[PDB]
Amino acid sequence: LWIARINAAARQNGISYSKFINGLKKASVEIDRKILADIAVFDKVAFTALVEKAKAALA
Amino acid sequence: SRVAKAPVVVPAGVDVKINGQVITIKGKNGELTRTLNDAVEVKHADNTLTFGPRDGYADGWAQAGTARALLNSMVIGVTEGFTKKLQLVGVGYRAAVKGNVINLSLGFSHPVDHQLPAGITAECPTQTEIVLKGADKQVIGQVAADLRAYRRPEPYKGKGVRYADEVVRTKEAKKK
Amino acid sequence: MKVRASVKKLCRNCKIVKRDGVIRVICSAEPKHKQRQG
Amino acid sequence: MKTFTAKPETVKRDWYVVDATGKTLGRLATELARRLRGKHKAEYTPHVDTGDYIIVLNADKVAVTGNKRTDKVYYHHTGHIGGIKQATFEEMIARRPERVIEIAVKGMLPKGPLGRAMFRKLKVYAGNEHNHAAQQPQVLDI
Amino acid sequence: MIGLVGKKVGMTRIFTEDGVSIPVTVIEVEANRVTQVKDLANDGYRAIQVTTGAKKANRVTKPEAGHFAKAGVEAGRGLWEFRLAEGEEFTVGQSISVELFADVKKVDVTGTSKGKGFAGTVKRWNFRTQDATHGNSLSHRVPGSIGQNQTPGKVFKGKKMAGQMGNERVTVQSLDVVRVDAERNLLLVKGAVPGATGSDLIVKPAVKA
RNA sequence: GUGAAGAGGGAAACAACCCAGACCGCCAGCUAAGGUCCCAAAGUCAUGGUUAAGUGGGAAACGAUGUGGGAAGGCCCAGAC
RNA sequence: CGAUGUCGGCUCAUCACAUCCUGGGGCUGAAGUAGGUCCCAAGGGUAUGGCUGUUCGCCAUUUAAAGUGGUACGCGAGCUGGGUUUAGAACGUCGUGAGACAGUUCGGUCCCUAUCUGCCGUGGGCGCUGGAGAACUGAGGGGGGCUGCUCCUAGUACGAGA
RNA sequence: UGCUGAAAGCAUCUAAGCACGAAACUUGCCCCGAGAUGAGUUCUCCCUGACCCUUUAAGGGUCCUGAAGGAACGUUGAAGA
Repeated sequence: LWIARINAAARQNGISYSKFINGLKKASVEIDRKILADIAVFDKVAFTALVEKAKAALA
Repeated sequence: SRVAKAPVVVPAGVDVKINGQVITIKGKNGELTRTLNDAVEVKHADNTLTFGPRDGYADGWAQAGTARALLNSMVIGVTEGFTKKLQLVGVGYRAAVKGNVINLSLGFSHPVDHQLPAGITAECPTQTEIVLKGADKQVIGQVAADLRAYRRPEPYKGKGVRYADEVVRTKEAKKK
Repeated sequence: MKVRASVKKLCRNCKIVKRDGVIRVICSAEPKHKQRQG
Repeated sequence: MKTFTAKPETVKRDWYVVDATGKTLGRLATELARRLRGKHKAEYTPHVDTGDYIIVLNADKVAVTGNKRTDKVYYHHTGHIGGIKQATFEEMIARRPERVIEIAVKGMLPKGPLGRAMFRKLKVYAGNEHNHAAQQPQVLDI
Repeated sequence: MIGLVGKKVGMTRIFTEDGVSIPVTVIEVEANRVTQVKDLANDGYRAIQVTTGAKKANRVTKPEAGHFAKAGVEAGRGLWEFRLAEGEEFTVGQSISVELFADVKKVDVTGTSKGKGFAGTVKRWNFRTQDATHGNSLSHRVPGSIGQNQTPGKVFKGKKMAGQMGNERVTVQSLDVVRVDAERNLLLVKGAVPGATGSDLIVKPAVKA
């Protein structure tokens, strides 16, 4: 159910959900879980600043 | 694929407009002959022309050898004209032509009439010849193919509408 | 003639071409040899 | 884990128009359906349909001409001895150019009471008439 | 070219020298008032409303009386509408009459058949009666077997049973104009037409060059 | 070996076939078979291989210069088909 | 097997196409008219009289045909009930015999208070939004669809001709 | 059945691009038909009143007396159970 606002926001920043979430897994030790991805509901820039970070961290 | 890799030469005294929309040509035997653009693009930066895929269209490279044929015929249709092939054969059957509207008498109560397309001229210079004039080799082929819609000549007498190019002959008292 | 799915070889005088997906065969000199599908 | 709620009395739809020129069937169907259900801007989703209106004013100009225009059957059952009515894509687009895309967009949508409320907002136009003089839809890329 | 309305006076045989005896139907044509013409924004086409009597001036309502005021309110016996295309000149200023048929020879009449709503399988659906003797149990008036067993699971659409008969529009096309009188407003046509004696007939000209 | 006495994930829907044998929970993680354009959660992923068609998406013997690859032979760039 | 009415007779459907007829025309030991054979096609069509339980069969006359198949080789909460398949009778046969019978006929029932899905006419709401009235659009559905006889072109095409 | 033509420098009803054809198929014909909730469209007719409460662009109540039109009622029908 939460995926509906997550994948639709990665797909608007030039990255797939499966690469976005694994970029946050390549970041090492830092917290990222699917229930904690709701920051976009209050402010969409808070998620944009995390997707641009995941893109940099993925490689 | 073979023929799109090779060039064609522009004949002397032929005039082209060939760098944008609508290709226009004139020469000894035809004036203001034009065609609209399609998936193939021609290079005019030398006195020899070459074909390739036009940008903004699909699959034009598989069409480039076909575009060459239609272009060569579009030069022939303004420099010398095309080969006459249509005939009507056997006694009691003959064509009628106004210039302008053409009719065949071939043993039917159908009209067997053609009003002609624009820019097409029709002639019937003998009891058995028919001729079609223009600058599109396909229109003078297809107007002949509407004239070849009835009375197909048989291998017992050979009487009806025919081309000067055949896969059948008459055979008398044949085997058996 | 018959409707056929075999073309093979039958007469050396036949002239063969593939037309509108099917093989067409016509024979000038030897009798009755013809095919319209193959 | 609740974070939001829908409000069907708030006004948000603003209309956008797409040009069918150069568009293929499966592209125009999937690119419109995702924007009509909403999966690109403001997602809530799956709950309600979050699109802002997205329409076509000239349905015929789709680029289906080199392959599979001589295809399809568009079978319909009337319940009489005449059987199921067949139409090829080249027949279907020629009588009602909106239907080949309205069937395809519906083929790209979910089913039941909410999936029907998406299709009620599809609002594809016919007749080549200017009727958007105040609707003023801005032209959108796909 | 539009249409006209009149009453079916009756039918009488006119006789001919070589046969046959030929029924001729007589139509008493009314001053078809031309109460309305449709024009501005009316779906890109034009159409006229005829009116076939004066009814009673005491019985009128304001939504009818204003809608007809452009020609005066009369609205009697039936209004009826006909499409105005290729008519050349405008119909308003004179009431239409059998002058519509002064050159025409063929017509089509929408007869409106007399009602027979009670119907039945023998009266409507042309079926027999079954076995008055030799033996038969409650199957004497039936359209046979209404559907085959088991596999269909349901009843078919378009079966020869039930419904109503008469009161159809029922056109007739194999007619001929025998006499016209523009002074009497009278029309005579060859053959029989649907609808009872004393009923109202709709007619339009039939032309082919 | 399983259904008999076996629940769960997969095979449209399916007992017995495929993944695995369930003490009971976790607004927790990680995989299997299977799957990621849409209906319906997830790559229209990276890179390589093959066909040219609605093949893929029912199907035989049989038949065709449909054709990529492999090893030789012949004609072959003072000149092939 | 706590119980799917069977054969034939009447009355009446729906889908296929492996086409009898109807439209199309190909190949041919097809000049022409035909015959023989081939496949695009199921939209329309596809009798009547006598004998029998009757299909199966036979016979006489009609026909653009006198097509084949699926649907429990379609229509018993359908009509009929002669056969098969009830109690009783009556003949032929086998057996010691009750019985039995690749032996056979006479008389022999056919039920139904229609709920639900369906079908066929017909009222009454809710709706397009301030209320009423008169009339008409066409997205879409249905109906319709074959054929006998004769005459002109013409004794034309093909062919001495027939 | 074909024109024009490339894959197959020939050839080829096809690939690009053009043209014809059956009792079929779709209209036209004839009748229905906006519940076509995707709830079409024109014309005509009519109505120009105030007050209170919570307090409010929401909701409820009170008085005044009402257009256009329908309904009621016959006499009965060529309209019906």
